[PDB]
Amino acid sequence: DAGIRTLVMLDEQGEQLERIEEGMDQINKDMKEAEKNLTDLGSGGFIRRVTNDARENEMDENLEQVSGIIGNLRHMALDMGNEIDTQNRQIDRIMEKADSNKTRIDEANQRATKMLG
Amino acid sequence: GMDTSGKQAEAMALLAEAERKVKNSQSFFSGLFGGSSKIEEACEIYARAANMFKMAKNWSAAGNAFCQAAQLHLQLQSKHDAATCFVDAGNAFKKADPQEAINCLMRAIEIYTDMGRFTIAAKHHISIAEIYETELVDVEKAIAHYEQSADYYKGEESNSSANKCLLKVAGYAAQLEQYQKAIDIYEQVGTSAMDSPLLKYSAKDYFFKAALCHFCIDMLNAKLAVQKYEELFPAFSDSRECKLMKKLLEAHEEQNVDSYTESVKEYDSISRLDQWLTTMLLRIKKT
Amino acid sequence: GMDTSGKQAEAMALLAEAERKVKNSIEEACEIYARAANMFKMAKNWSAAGNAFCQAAQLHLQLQSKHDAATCFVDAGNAFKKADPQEAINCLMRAIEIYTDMGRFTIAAKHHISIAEIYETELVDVEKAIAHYEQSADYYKGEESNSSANKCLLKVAGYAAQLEQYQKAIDIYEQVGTSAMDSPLLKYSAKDYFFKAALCHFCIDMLNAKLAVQKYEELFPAFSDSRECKLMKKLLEAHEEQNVDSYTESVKEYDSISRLDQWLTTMLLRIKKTIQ
Amino acid sequence: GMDTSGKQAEAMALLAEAERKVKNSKIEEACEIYARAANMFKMAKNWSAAGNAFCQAAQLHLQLQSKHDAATCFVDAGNAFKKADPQEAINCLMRAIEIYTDMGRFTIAAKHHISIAEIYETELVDVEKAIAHYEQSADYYKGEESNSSANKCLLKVAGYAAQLEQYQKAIDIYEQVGTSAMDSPLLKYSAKDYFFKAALCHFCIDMLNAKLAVQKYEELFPAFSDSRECKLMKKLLEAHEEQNVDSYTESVKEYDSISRLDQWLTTMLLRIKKT
Amino acid sequence: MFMDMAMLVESQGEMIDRIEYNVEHAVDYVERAVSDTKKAVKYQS
Amino acid sequence: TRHSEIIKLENSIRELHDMFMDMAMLVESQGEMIDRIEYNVEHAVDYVERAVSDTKKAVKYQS
Repeated sequence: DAGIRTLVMLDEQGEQLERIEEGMDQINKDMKEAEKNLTDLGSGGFIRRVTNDARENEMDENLEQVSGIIGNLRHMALDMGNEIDTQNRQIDRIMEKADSNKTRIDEANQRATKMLG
Repeated sequence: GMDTSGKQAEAMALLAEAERKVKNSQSFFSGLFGGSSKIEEACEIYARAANMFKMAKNWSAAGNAFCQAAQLHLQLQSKHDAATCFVDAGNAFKKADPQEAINCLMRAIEIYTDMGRFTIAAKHHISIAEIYETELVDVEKAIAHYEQSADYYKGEESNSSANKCLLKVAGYAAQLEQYQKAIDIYEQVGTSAMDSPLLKYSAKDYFFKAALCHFCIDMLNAKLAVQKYEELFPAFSDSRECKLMKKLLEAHEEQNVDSYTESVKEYDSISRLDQWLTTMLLRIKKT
Repeated sequence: GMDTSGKQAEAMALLAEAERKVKNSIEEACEIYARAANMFKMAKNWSAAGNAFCQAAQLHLQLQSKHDAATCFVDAGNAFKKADPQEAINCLMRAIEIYTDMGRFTIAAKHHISIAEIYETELVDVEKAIAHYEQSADYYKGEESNSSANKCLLKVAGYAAQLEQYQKAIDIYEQVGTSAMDSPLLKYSAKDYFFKAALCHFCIDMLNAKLAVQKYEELFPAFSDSRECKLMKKLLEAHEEQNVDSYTESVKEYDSISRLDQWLTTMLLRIKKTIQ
Repeated sequence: GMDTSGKQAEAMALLAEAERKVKNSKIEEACEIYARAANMFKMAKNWSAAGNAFCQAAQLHLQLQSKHDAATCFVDAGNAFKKADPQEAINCLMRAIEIYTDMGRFTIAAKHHISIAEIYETELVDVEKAIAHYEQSADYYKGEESNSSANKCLLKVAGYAAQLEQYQKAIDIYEQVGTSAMDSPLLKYSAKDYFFKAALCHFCIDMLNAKLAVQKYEELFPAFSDSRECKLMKKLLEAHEEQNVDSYTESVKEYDSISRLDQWLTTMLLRIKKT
Repeated sequence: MFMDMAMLVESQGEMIDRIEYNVEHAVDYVERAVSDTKKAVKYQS
Repeated sequence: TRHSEIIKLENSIRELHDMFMDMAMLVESQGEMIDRIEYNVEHAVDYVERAVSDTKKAVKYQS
């Protein structure tokens, strides 16, 4: 249950991450346009039967259950990785964009003071 | 605690300074027309007073100061920071009175949506729905706010986000003793998640919920519906859901109360059950 | 080698330039000092680098700037944190005050966490560290960040139980467990917290622990089903019978069943010390 | 494949147009058009010519008044040369790293240190300069409080030292990292694994000290007893008392039956076994 | 391990939501400033 | 049969734990990176807000 909840909420986070990436691209384009305009302004068994009693039987099945579930768990876990793995790259990318943004405005500010004097 | 008294005293002094500044601002405007600097400066003074009151743990004073700042700055025709101040006032009132927060957030939502800022409006609608649910038993207000926020998010092209609002609305409808709406929402969410590579695993559970809420309307139609689900997601057979549902149907076919109770107890023993499932089971047991 | 000496000489030249420029009597001096501090950091001179950062921050604050001045103060504090705890503490306090004035309460809470961490790990300090943790938890709660607040409250409860009485720990564990009862993800840990509460009472006296565990069992039946219920019942019986042999046997069996974190065993030993 | 020839011709024509324009206030346009020509060559997939055009564009940008974009162009030129004469790529990445460090952005400088070290060690056989680069990256990252990447670099250099028979540095790094992980609630479960590897390396110095080292690790980290790896290590240590090859061979085969041992782990296991 | 990861991922989610809110304010004010600059430049000419 | 299933389950759990530790380290790195990016963007937005306010007041004073 916890695995499933984590996977679904991570999917939601990934969609949000794509949305914010789009927003960051919009920010970059809008700020570039504004700066340009401003510049243009200027399995067989699991338990041996020590005793032939019912208590042994279910054990096997019980164990089997867990085994099978672990199989399922495998895919679950693997799936998670994939999602986060992709997200990793995205974050790195935005870094560079962000950098450029601030860099530009920096000199822009200087311009706003250089021409006035 | 000298800290609390000192913070309260300094906040009150700064608020009085703001009040006298706004008072003589009109005199200056009438006499010499200093400009709009006096109004903005009083706005920052009011914001600082609100922050200091919050640091003094007097939420009511902070909210009042935020309201005065909002009004004063809105008089300057600046609506964005006015709505920000209404949001601050609502946050302040949250601890003191949860009612003024409602109207403050309504005004903030109106201001935000005037400019098309639907994200903040939808988030405030969700917050107001949560406040209504926590405070008032009137689930209708929460439903209305949640569906409004979900519509806004759908208009915002935000996938997998309004789905949570739809799920919450379905849960509220099921709790409110109205089943068809909740069943429809549950089945829609499940079939949508079917095509989702990740949510498909969870999708099956949603079907069960629908079936569960479809079991209150009438027994047989639910059982039949299971086949419609069963063919749709054959792996649903591997899950314990099919066994549980069929066993409950078999037990209810002959009024076998003891078998029903034993199965419910064992299933809870495997893992703890939620209040929703317990209420559904109790209601079904009435028959 | 050559690198360190050359970078140190360049930093000295930058400081001399800034000093003479200010003597000529403003920001350009601030950037010169910042570059000199970066030069010192590149030279690995922890000393005279955080001081340069602090001087640059003060020079830039001279014209009422707070944002970048606060950032430079925080940089100086982090630089001196490894070299000199006191200077880092002063810088972090300055940053906390500036950001509280400006309203960046999250930054203030983060700096309080850093101060408490250095006080516990670097310095020998518990009371001030506990106060800083409490302040940071309150700030985060105000900023709708309850996870860190709960973590800090649990840490403070553990420390108080370790050195002080358990009443504070009792209250903290009880409130945290009650809050987590409805929480779907934190529900399972809630019982554990409830369990801890019982232990906190057992150290004080048997009757209080008995009443508390009975109240939890009545209120939260699930706690009964856990192995902790059986373990606590057995320990209660051992203490009531004034036969420390049974207490020791139960403790060894419980340790064998699952590993220990060295804290539960210590608390159980302390309880065994008061069994008489 | 006529597309490659068409792209090459178009890029050459663009470069000729850029040269005429610059030859004809004009510094900014000249630099921009040179950068566009370099990007066009890169699009044409002529790695050598694209890299040369981009590096001359970077030089002309330096002729223009700018530093941050100059550093970006230097790092981009290094990436372009990545698939060219490695010396120019390495030198341009050194220049970009120095510029970034001068600007105070140490994290990106250390990331570029890691990049240069990896590309150099994977391509060229010499390892010493790569280890030096990794150490420098770890120094910057730790100075900036970037624990994760600095620890990764420390682990990499420790592994290389162990491969190089300098087991002392590797064991020291592994021990310090593992005890630090013990201090932190997180990553402790994995840290013991490091100890295991370290423990193996420890035997390389001698035999009799292995018992003392495992005892010290056990008393330092009692839960390390539960590790099946410690059980395997002690079984092999006891088996080595006699000159028998069947014992440890069967032991390693059985353990491999569970998970496939790393190639370096198998190599060091064979090394310890033979002598 | 799963429980710890769950808590960490929830904390990351709240972090991301806060960053989204900050970016939303940033873009709102960026758009407002863009409109103001466009009006100013158009009218000044 | 016993050995096949036991070692199969051991391999499955070992691989699970390995990828989980890898993902936890990656998640910690991601958390540090996002904390940095949030700090950077907050500083950038504050700086641009201050710059635009300064420019607006300057132009109002001059016009």
